[PDB]
Amino acid sequence: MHHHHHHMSTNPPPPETSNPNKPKRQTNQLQYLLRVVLKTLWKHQFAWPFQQPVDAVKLNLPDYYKIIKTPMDMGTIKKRLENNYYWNAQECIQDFNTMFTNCYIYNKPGDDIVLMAEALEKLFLQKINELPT
Ligand SMILES: COc1cc2c(c(OC)c1OC)-c1ccc(OC)c(=O)cc1[C@@H](NC(C)=O)CC2
Ligand code: NA
Repeated sequence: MHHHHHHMSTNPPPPETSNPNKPKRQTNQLQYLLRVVLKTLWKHQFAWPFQQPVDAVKLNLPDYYKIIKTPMDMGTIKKRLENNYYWNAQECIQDFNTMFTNCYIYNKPGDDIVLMAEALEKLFLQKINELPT
């Protein structure tokens, strides 16, 4: 009997950050999203949980990828912006929104991680209010 000791929880492959066949553009709005929005958030004291995919093995979180089927993180967004993966700013904004929403879904309103996400989301909304027209 193995008693399933080998069936450990693993991480899914991370989201795609490069695809030569996807339509992409560099727009002024996307350049602002990299240079101002992403760079500002990256340096925030609460950014660290969001700078890479959730590692279910390190964090002992066998349920995470059962609940969250569209994961997103800022490391992925950074690589997408640097690799010019996006066609327009709304595609990138959607990724930020997914990242925040995932955190609110998985956790509960009083939790420290949710206060961290809310602080980042506040700063995100401040910065995209000045998105170039
Ligand atoms: C045992 O230590 C940690 C364990 C976890 C997390 C975490 O980062 C704050 C830890 O600190 C290193 C954690 C990480 C990221 C999350 O989303 C980005 C999340 O939704 C949720 C979490 C954690 N949830 C809570 C309520 O903080 C659970 C897993
Ligand atoms: Na929740």
